[PDB]
Amino acid sequence: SIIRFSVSLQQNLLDELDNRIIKNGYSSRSELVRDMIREKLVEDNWAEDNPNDESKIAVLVVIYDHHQRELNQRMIDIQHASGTHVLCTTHIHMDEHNCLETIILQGNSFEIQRLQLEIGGLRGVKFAKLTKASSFEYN
Amino acid sequence: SIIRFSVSLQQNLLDELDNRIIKNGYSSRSELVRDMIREKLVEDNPNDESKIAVLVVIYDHHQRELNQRMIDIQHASGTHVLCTTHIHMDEHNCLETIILQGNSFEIQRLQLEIGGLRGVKFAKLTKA
Amino acid sequence: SIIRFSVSLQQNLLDELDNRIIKNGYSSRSELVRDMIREKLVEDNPNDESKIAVLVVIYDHHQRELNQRMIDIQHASGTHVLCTTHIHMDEHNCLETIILQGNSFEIQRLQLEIGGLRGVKFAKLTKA
Amino acid sequence: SIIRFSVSLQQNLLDELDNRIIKNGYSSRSELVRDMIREKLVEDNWAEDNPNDESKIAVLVVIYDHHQRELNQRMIDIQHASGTHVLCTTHIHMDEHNCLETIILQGNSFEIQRLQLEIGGLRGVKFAKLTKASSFEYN
Ligand SMILES: [Cl-]
Ligand SMILES: [Cl-]
Ligand code: NI
Ligand code: NI
Ligand code: NI
Ligand code: NI
Repeated sequence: SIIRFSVSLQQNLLDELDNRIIKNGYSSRSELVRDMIREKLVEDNWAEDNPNDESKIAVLVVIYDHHQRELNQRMIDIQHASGTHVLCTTHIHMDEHNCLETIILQGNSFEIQRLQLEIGGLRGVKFAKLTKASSFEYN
Repeated sequence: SIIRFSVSLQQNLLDELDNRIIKNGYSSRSELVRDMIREKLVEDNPNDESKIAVLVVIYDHHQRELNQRMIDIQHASGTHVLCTTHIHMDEHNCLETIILQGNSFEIQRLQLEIGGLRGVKFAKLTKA
Repeated sequence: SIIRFSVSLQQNLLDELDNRIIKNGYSSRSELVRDMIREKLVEDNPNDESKIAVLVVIYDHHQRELNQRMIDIQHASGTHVLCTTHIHMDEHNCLETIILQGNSFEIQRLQLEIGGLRGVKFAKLTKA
Repeated sequence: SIIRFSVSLQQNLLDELDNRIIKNGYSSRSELVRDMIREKLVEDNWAEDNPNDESKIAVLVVIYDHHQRELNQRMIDIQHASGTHVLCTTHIHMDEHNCLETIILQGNSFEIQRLQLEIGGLRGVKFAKLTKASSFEYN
């Protein structure tokens, strides 16, 4: 695949850019810009997704209080009502108060995003972030 | 302004960039990429504090030695891996979630070196 | 000999026992179960040493509060859970693998209390 | 489901039995015998499995030296040649020398058993045990 093209820009914007490359550990600006583009294309793709398309994949990362009783069940009822399909979940303890969970999800972009918003709103949930992928990155 | 530079991008994703240019009404790549850079700079210390993170990896399951090189890099980075889980997304792809511990330098190194592997189609970090 | 006692067993599995009796040529349940007991006694310290183990659980995914009660029992047992992974085997079942640490008393307690839950269809321990 | 029937036995064999119940933490003999039966029926069922039946599920637990270079690849090539389908794998470090892996497998009983035997034969593999399930336990 890999093809190389050229880009222009405001040498003013470019000092914002070239400082990110430093404090972020990039070898080149070409490398930071690549990543920024890939992200934007993934977001645009999810923005404009149909609902017969239940084929997107994402990972939901949740940190929550695992002595918060019945939180697990609340989380399951929500997932079950959201329309998404959980392919896999992994759970670890981060400490006596906190558990971290990875939930691998299939569905359409808006069921998945909803699931995230509903789960983040639950008492005991301290963190709920979505990793999105699009077909072009891997098909 | 005027400052020209190079960017590499896989055919699939350049197509992707290019249809987005046609859809959304842009007059060039350079113009759309410029707006992407600007948006992502109004969206995007590293330190020695130890954090837990999740690295999500999509990779070609038929790519020989890929797992071995991910394991090598994971020793190279300085992060401690707590758990890895792999599933098949389809005949050509596996998705893996890596739950790990480290400081910001180890972790950022991890995401970047794993990301740059041939066969790795996607490497995205979440830090908590 | 002569010593009679009771055993409970789900309809599915008693059928299972009963066809096995017809297939394999046995004259009664009692006779086949007797051979099973004898074989499993020529096949099958507990101590305070900490071991790593894997508990594999199949359970009904629509059974409300089941996960919560497994989590409660896991605090009840004394074992430390290192990782849990769940997948769907089908619309009615989930399979979970629990990787845990404990002494023989905590672990054995764990397998037994989780096993006895309604909704749990299978609970099998591997100790390493 | 749960139905209760009665069984007879040699009161000599029965002292072997009643001592297991003690040093194993069973509440009753009915409880130990239940488990023994379920196991035996699972083994008999796997013994007499067809090959068009690629629907059995099992969990393979492997402990191995994760500084043993290329062991992972050997393990993947074997799984790929065995005919089985890996639904999910989870890996943790048990120490600097050892990793524990859980591999959730679908296939027929003899592909799965073979995979186990081939993997246990690899240098660096220190433990490779199969948990088997049968349909009657959960369908
Ligand atoms: Cl589901
Ligand atoms: Cl496979
Ligand atoms: Ni469901
Ligand atoms: Ni290591
Ligand atoms: Ni706890
Ligand atoms: Ni494969």
